[PDB]
Amino acid sequence: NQNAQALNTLVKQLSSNFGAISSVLNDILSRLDPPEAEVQIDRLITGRLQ
Amino acid sequence: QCVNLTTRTQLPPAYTNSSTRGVYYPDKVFRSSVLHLTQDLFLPFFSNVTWFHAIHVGIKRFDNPVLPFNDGVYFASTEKSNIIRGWIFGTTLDSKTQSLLIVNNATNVVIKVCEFQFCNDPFLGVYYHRNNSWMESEFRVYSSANNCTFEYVSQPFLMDLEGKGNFKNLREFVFKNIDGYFKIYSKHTPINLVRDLPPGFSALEPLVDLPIGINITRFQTLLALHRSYLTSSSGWTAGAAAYYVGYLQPRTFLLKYNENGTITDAVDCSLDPLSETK
Amino acid sequence: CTLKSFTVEKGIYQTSNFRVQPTESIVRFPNITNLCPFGEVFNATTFASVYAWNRKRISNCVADYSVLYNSTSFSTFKCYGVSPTKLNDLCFTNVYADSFVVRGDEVRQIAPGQTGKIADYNYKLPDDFTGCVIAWNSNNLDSKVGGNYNYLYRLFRKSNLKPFERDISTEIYQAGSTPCNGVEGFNCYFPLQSYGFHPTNGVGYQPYRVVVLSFELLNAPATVCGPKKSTNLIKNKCVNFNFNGLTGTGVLTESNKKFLPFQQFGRDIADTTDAVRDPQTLEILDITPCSFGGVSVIT
Amino acid sequence: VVRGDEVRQIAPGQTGKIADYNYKLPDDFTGCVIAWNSNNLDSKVGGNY
Ligand SMILES: CCCCC/C=C\C/C=C\CCCCCCCC(=O)O
Ligand SMILES: CCCCC/C=C\C/C=C\CCCCCCCC(=O)O
Ligand SMILES: *[C@@H]1O[C@H](CO)[C@@H](O)[C@H](O)[C@H]1NC(C)=O
Ligand SMILES: *[C@@H]1O[C@H](CO)[C@@H](O)[C@H](O)[C@H]1NC(C)=O
Ligand SMILES: *[C@@H]1O[C@H](CO)[C@@H](O)[C@H](O)[C@H]1NC(C)=O
Ligand SMILES: *[C@@H]1O[C@H](CO)[C@@H](O)[C@H](O)[C@H]1NC(C)=O
Ligand SMILES: *[C@@H]1O[C@H](CO)[C@@H](O)[C@H](O)[C@H]1NC(C)=O
Ligand SMILES: *[C@@H]1O[C@H](CO)[C@@H](O)[C@H](O)[C@H]1NC(C)=O
Ligand SMILES: *[C@@H]1O[C@H](CO)[C@@H](O)[C@H](O)[C@H]1NC(C)=O
Ligand SMILES: *[C@@H]1O[C@H](CO)[C@@H](O)[C@H](O)[C@H]1NC(C)=O
Ligand SMILES: *[C@@H]1O[C@H](CO)[C@@H](O)[C@H](O)[C@H]1NC(C)=O
Ligand SMILES: *[C@@H]1O[C@H](CO)[C@@H](O)[C@H](O)[C@H]1NC(C)=O
Ligand SMILES: *[C@@H]1O[C@H](CO)[C@@H](O)[C@H](O)[C@H]1NC(C)=O
Repeated sequence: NQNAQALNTLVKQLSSNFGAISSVLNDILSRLDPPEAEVQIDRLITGRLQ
Repeated sequence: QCVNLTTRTQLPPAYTNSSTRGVYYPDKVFRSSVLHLTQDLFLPFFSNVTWFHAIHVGIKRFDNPVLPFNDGVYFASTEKSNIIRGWIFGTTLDSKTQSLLIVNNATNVVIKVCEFQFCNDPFLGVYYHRNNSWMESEFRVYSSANNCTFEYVSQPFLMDLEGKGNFKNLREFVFKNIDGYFKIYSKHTPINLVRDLPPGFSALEPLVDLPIGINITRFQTLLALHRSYLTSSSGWTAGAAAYYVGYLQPRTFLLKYNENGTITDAVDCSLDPLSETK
Repeated sequence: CTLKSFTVEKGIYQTSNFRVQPTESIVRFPNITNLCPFGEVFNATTFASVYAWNRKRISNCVADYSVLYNSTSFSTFKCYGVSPTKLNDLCFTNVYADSFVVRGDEVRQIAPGQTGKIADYNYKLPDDFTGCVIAWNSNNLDSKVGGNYNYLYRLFRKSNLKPFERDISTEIYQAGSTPCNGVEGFNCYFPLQSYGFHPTNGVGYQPYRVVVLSFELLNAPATVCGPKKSTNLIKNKCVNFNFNGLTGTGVLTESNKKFLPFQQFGRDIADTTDAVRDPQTLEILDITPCSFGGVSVIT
Repeated sequence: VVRGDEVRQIAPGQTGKIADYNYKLPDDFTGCVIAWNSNNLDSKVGGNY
């Protein structure tokens, strides 16, 4: 149960935006130009790496 | 043209608790089989709710006062004769400012924003001709017209007017006025309870979002009275009607989404310790 | 490459998960043909005063502004929630158009988080704003030799204005503590003042026409869409789809679930769009990633 | 040489006729943009075309 819960919560962590405008990459890329969207992409990358 | 009605009995109203009412969809995104936690304006569980009623006899009364409007209210009307017609919203309702009027005459719902000049007792009449048929005369809610920036009238329809032993409609509404918009949520659940509020769970779906762009602090309700031959005091008897008013507060809820994609259960995060740990 | 070396010893060496290349791409937009009425809103002969701004709903449009490049030149065009370059590959939901007339140097106050008479007593924008603000000089049309006095603005109020609010009350403003009682006395002032426009005024006093558009981008079904041609739907293979501006990559398939009338697409626990509703055909489709399964190299 | 109010379009990530059909700057740009009025030199009474 501990292993299953750890994997489940790791999957669930993907639904939180680490200060970005949205929690998914597709919406950010569709709404913003590359040079501006790179900031939000970096924020999400850092959060998921942590 | 409107005249204040006389001969109404005086007594303070009663109080009731809405068990699990006032839950509505937070947005327009489909979800299923998930436990979504969101925070918004909501009606707290087991909150005090004033109970007004319109009934005939020395107990004849209408009870359509100017209730305050505090950052969104919860309205639930139950009846069987379509007595409840609509509401009016505004600050002072004395033609100095703009006010929103929502009402269906008998054949089409009318929404207007204008500098209306209301009177103290707004109502709509219904006439019961005995030889043959209810005509619904006496449209005297307000007294003057003005610039009337906003305007919307639906397509003509028809509806019954008598419908008279237990209530059968239980029509609920939710009003919110945020950032210049007037969101409205509605639901229609048939019931058969006699003279109370049926406890249960109901999820409300959005209906309309009007860009009214005005300031609202107070509101009323329009009632329809029917007189045929009973003698200002011309026998304005009311068949049967009651409605309940609650006030929204900023709370946190734990909505549950069904397999189909419907909200079936909610949990308050501030009701009691058990719900807090839930 | 994974080991970052040119020598590999024995082992199992679980490498990166395999992927599938999405060789094709589709675009799916609703059936909108008639162009948007740019002439009605931009080329209007008359414009309302700033305090009583006029709001107009726009729907069933093809938001192609390429026809405007020869008509009008805009001195200010700022977008907040969406990049200007990506304005052609999107579908908008609930656009609205607001228009009024202000002075030459008060255009800077039409922006979120700004102060001034315009941003306090006439027209306030929300802090969280998505849309664009367009203004252009109109000295040729809104000025006369004798002075144009048709435009009025509010000068006094008892409090600030909430976002997207209107107030047309003309009650006498009281500046002191003595009651005014309707009489325009010493401390009593008319709340709204008049503008003075002349053809020979300075550039900071020439009239400026302002058009503001507010919309929601992804949520809810959309009605105003840009100029992108729609292609045939492709099923059961990897494609760079584009459903009303939502660009991704996946494999489409039939879905048993049905959406409510006011819903467009759904999200899973990961908050990603797994199911969408096609705009051309009222159908439900499911999106799944093209890569699934691990691969390891024994050597 | 451009119109007076079109100097705003000379910037990365900008739209308009100048930044679509005439002259476009890259998204990753390093440098400076300089503009100044030249009405005294580039205008004539009969119209400069
Ligand atoms: C004489 C000032 C002494 C210093 C006072 C200190 C702080 C107050 C700050 C700003 C007030 C002056 C600027 C007013 C801007 C109004 C803008 C407008 O009208 O469009
Ligand atoms: C009447 C518009 C209704 C809303 C349409 C929705 C989205 C389209 C967005 C913007 C179009 C108007 C601005 C055009 C800018 C051109 C700039 C230039 O020429 O320098
Ligand atoms: C109703 O009452 C108000 C205040 O009591 C009064 O001003 C008004 O004139 C009354 N209505 C009529 C028709 O006289
Ligand atoms: C709330 O309801 C209770 C029970 O009916 C009552 O005793 C109390 O006075 C009510 N409070 C208010 C503010 O109405
Ligand atoms: C509110 O009313 C309901 C139904 O009558 C009841 O179950 C509940 O205990 C009441 N709550 C309070 C605090 O009186
Ligand atoms: C209600 O208003 C509509 C127009 O908005 C009108 O046609 C209708 O006649 C009115 N109702 C009655 C009973 O006259
Ligand atoms: C019913 O009769 C009255 C009186 O003759 C008449 O005014 C009314 O129009 C009639 N209504 C119908 C539905 O026949
Ligand atoms: C509303 O109408 C009055 C005339 O009754 C007029 O003086 C005023 O300017 C109008 N205001 C608007 C916003 O239309
Ligand atoms: C909800 O899901 C059940 C599961 O099969 C289904 O039988 C039912 O019809 C669904 N509800 C509606 C309103 O279709
Ligand atoms: C939309 O257009 C497509 C192609 O022109 C057509 O196949 C489809 O039937 C249209 N949709 C409707 C609702 O007419
Ligand atoms: C558009 O505006 C220009 C100048 O403002 C005018 O010359 C032209 O006639 C207008 N066209 C239409 C269709 O209104
Ligand atoms: C563009 O505008 C100029 C104004 O001088 C006019 O002569 C020309 O015909 C226009 N062309 C188009 C395609 O609108
Ligand atoms: C809305 O109206 C009330 C009147 O009850 C007033 O006190 C309040 O200041 C108004 N709102 C704003 C933002 O001025």
